[PDB]
Amino acid sequence: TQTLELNRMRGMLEDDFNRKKASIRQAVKEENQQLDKQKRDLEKQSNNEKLNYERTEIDMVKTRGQKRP
Amino acid sequence: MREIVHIQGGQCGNQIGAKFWEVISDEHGIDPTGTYHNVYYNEATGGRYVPRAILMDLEPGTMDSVRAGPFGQLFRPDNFVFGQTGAGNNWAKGHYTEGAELIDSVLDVVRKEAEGCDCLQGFQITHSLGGGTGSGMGTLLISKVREEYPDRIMETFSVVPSPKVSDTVVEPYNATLSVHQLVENADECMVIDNEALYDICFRTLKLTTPTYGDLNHLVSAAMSGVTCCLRFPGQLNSDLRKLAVNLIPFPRLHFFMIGFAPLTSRGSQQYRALTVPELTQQMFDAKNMMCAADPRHGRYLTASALFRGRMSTKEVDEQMLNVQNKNSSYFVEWIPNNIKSSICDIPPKGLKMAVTFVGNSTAIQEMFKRVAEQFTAMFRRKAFLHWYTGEGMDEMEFTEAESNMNDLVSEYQQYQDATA
Ligand SMILES: Nc1nc2c(ncn2[C@@H]2O[C@H](COP(=O)(O)OP(=O)(O)O)[C@@H](O)[C@H]2O)c(=O)[nH]1
Repeated sequence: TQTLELNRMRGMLEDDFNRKKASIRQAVKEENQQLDKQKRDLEKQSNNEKLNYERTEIDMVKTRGQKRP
Repeated sequence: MREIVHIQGGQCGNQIGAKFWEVISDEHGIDPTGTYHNVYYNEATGGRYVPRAILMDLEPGTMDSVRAGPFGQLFRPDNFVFGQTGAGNNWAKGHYTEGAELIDSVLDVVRKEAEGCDCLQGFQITHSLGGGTGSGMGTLLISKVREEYPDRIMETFSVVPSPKVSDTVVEPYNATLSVHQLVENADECMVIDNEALYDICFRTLKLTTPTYGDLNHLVSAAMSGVTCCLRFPGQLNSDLRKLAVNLIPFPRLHFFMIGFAPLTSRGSQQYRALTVPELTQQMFDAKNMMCAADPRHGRYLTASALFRGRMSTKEVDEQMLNVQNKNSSYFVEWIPNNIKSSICDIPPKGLKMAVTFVGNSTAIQEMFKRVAEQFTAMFRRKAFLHWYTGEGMDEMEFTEAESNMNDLVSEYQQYQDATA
């Protein structure tokens, strides 16, 4: 009975340790998923901003007609 | 990543180029300002797209031509090089004295564009072979670029002179002088002649007043379909080099024939449901190609067919097998399975099926034979020969060119007659 009381100790401790480590790994996976959104969004913002700026530049250039004094 | 520069030349080459660019813009969903609604176009500020093409000619008329037609603002003035004189049907005026002082500059605008790409699958040229400007300038340019980048392939979408319905009186000289040099530094001389184009546009579409716009549009459709299987994914993909490998057996039997499908008029449109065997029957008909040479009068060394749309590949391959096996006489024996297929996945604008057929066939030596006939008939009298002798050109180059032409046609004949 004592050796069973102790083997269940070992078993419970190990089947808790492993679940804890797997939880840590899942948390790291979530952290990387989160980090991905930064490079997903900053690039979108910079793309839209380049679009706006270069469109405004095209406009300002094209807005040169004739003077006719 | 397999890009293509699109060099032009001469008035006809420039017209065909403008038509091709507007058709490609139609397919790729671009509007005449260059906004969506890398193989051909190039990205540019403000989401704009500019074609990767250069436009050369000795007369500035074609400048106003390509500016006047729609989709003329897609191009860039850095690729608008233009002389002043215009060759006026003097081939030498496009190869030795006047054209030269332009081609140098053109080299820059070529290398101002070639290195812009990273894996340049090859060039492609659009010009005529009778006009001094197109023929001469394009020939010198082919020389230069084949000296420069021998690794890439140089398609020449050339329009050979109208054999019987001649519009100029100096066609044979320029055609022969051009072919003599084209046969060396080219890889795909797909010939077109307005005789076949009028034949098609008359007896296949019943059209009323065929202007040059319609012929250019037809050649544009064929030009697009040629490489569309590379422009898009497909169940069995090809490129500009698989074609070359499967089409030429020797370094100088590389002169092709072009065919498009399907083509019908309204009355005939309301009938004849679209199905791959019908497309085959319309594609392998003799009068349905861009060359005034009944292909039955020769054999097919080899021939590739690129389909565009959604179909059943088994039906494609079985139709190809049936058509090569039933008419075994017109095909050549010493090579087996001499037909080739490919299939894309995006057909043209609203056309649930499309076929583009390219065939290396010894039935086209007759065209060169008759052109050389006109040449030799006009040369033994030295007719209109001073116009060329005046430009440093001699009389040895002409007989050398004619002898090279006859050597080429003798090659076609000799290795048509061979057996196993
Ligand atoms: N399909 C088509 N053929 C043309 C066109 N223009 C000329 N051709 C033919 O091509 C020859 C004239 O070549 P051209 O370009 O005018 O001379 P170049 O200016 O020296 O290149 C003639 O045989 C014309 O009939 C065109 O716009 N479309």
